[PDB]
Amino acid sequence: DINLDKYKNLTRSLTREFINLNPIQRGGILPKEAKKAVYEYWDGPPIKDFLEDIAKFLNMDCARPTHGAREGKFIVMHAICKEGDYVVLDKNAHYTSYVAAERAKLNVAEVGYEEEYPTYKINLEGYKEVIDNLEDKGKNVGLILLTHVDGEYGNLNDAKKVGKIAKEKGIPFLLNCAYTVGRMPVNGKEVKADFIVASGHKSMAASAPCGILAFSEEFSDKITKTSEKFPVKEIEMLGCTSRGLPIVTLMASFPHVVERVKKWDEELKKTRYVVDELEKIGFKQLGIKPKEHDLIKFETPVLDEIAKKDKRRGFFFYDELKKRGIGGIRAGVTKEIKMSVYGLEWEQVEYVVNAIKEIVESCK
Amino acid sequence: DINLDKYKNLTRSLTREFINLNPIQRGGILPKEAKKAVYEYWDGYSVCDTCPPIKDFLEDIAKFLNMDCARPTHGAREGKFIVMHAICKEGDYVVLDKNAHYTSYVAAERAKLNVAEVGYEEEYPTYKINLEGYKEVIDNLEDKGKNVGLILLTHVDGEYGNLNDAKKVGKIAKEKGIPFLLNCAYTVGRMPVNGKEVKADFIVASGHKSMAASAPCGILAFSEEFSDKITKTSEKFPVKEIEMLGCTSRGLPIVTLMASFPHVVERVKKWDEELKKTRYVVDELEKIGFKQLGIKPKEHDLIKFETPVLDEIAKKDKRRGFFFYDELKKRGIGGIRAGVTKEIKMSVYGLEWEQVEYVVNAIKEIVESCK
Amino acid sequence: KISYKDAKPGKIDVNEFKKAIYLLIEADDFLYKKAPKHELNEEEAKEFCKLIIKCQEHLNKILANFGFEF
Amino acid sequence: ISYKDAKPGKIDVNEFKKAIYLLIEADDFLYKKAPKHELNEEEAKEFCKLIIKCQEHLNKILANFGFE
Repeated sequence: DINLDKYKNLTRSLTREFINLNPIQRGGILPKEAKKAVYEYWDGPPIKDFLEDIAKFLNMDCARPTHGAREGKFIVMHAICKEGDYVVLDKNAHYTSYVAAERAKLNVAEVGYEEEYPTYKINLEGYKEVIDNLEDKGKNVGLILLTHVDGEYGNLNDAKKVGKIAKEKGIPFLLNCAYTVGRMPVNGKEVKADFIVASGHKSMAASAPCGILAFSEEFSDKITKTSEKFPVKEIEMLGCTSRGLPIVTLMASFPHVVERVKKWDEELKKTRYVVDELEKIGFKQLGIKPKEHDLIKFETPVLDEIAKKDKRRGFFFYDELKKRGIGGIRAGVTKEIKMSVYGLEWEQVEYVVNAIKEIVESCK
Repeated sequence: DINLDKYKNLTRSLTREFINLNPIQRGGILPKEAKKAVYEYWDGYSVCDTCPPIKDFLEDIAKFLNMDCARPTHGAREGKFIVMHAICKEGDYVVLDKNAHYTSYVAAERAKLNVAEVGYEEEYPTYKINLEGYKEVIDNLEDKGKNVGLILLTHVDGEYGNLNDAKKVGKIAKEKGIPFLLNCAYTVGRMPVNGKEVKADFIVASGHKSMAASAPCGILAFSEEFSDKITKTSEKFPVKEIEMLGCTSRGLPIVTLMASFPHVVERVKKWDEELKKTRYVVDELEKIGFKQLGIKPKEHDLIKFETPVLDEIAKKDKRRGFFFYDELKKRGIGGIRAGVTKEIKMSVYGLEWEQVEYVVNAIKEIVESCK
Repeated sequence: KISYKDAKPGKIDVNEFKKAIYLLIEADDFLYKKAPKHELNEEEAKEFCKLIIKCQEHLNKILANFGFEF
Repeated sequence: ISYKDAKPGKIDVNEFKKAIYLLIEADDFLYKKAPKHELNEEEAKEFCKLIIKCQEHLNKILANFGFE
């Protein structure tokens, strides 16, 4: 009644045979230490000390482990805000912010762009305005969210501004550092944030659902609110035992991460190398220039032209990348491509760039 | 300011050097197929929307429980909170058994719900739940009169490991038209379970506890009747499920859960052998002086022994009540709480018969040699 | 006799490698199912040493591409 | 050299774990040198060192079952 053959030859992937350009995976690649830890604990750890240390790493008062930035955002939205409260976020926000807001029965207010094409930079001051427009209508703002780096254009935002605004208005501030914590250094107190969500599998060299929620002492009682029936178990954490593979890989990759954030400018160097070298063949870097993050979005008219006549339609590029052992770009899309070379060896960066150049050169 | 040394030699565990008797870890041990699967997805590129057939796995797992639909979670915890948050209204009552897991109470408290407990049919030493009593608890609540949003039954409790005839509570639930959730954290993946046959509207399952998976990992199966509520999609994103926080469950746990699936569906057919190991352990250890608490005979691999002998020995021993632990560590056996002698809690599920023999004989020798 | 210093530039046979590490993963099972003594009988010893030896054959095939003859 | 000649013995867990760790370290080359996986002289020495150490440990394991 059930075909089990689809789970037998499951042991197959191009992880070792291909170069992965997908931005959502560059920062989540396990170092060998993490792999050894996986071998050790794939069914079976100084967690408290790790929480204190990850608290210091972000310059924050307290910290808890989650199943990603998703979970953390839902946690703060569910423990701090009351049903009906508004969440004011930027227009470049991740879908999980909106969805977590909707699960917490909260409303959403967006902040416009300082400029659209091709920068798509968020008008940070606009936040202030957007708040007042809500408070004049009598609405209550419960949370101010800012995606530190968005997953579309990879733009870095001066979080200290929105921090100042949030501090003035007295509204709690959540900084979405899913694309930040683990890549670049980040000071929670310096940007005046009350909550910080980090994605372990996206930027902290961990696997599985894995994340961190850092928060100030002010809200410590609310976030870590214990249960009535069980005075030891935290309610929002659903049981303060956070065990499994992801937390192990995270703790194991922690020294690798705290060391690689000190060498963020080298990864930036790789990024800008790719951008500068690709804009020669007809690519146009979208988002803020120059790049302050590894996530790059290119507008590529050339690829669309090649896919036009004729080849295998928009799926040509993908195919032409598979021939050269490169993946991570969505198949079929040619109007624009989204890529990142974070953590790639320089020889591999050169290989990728030269590969792309050869692709556009050979396919006319 | 931060010491990184504590994360250097993290690569150290007695997972291979010792026999773990911890019941919460017996059913979660990875088969070699799942280990190879872990290897193939080591880097962490397992985006399941690049990933094993997740949709087909949801259909197949739906069939495996004989349920309408199913969705991946991060454990039975998450599932309980899902159903309590999507189906019940703030202030409603959840009527669960007295042997319920703590995560049920905590999930109820996070969903802003109240809790009503169903009493026992017999306390010591059976600690069996009076299933009919559920009715008596609901009526008493309706005449008071609050409203009951959910009826929860832990299929097997994590304290005594007693199996319960869920069909009764399901029948009461259907008669009263109240949604019925069955907590199968200790059931699904060990023994065969039929969701429709027990008249359950929801079933939660733990991948890391009873489905040979690792990490936070679980399954939430549900009937069509509630599919519109559970899988309710969002406004801004008409494909992203609200309760799921986005139709994506990427990572190692789901990969292992899919890779261990044939092993699981093939090992539930050989459940009686594990029950045989369990009963062997009970019958053999009762000769020492251990008394099996819970329902006799055992219908689950989770055993709780009342151990007066260990107390007696601990009274006249140098290292006091830790001796047992120590005396188990010398012979390569772990999974028992250190400094606990009044009672022990163990499981030999998945162990080779030779290993079961080793455990029993080892314990016998512990009691015999320590007088 | 065989030294790593004598290694010449070559290509890694990915398939052979993953084969070897798979063999090792299968052999890793014995660490579990035979704990804590880890003592094998004749049959178990044969079955285990088969995995180990096959793994060594694969590793030798890998070393072959780097100027190592056998 | 045949597996059929294997005589009963004990699995050295430490040695096995060492071999595994070595193969895991060697697995890095599959990543940092993809997709061509061609090594230069120094890289070849570094990789073959890991592989050879691994086979050494495997031989130490086989020693406990009547081999040499």
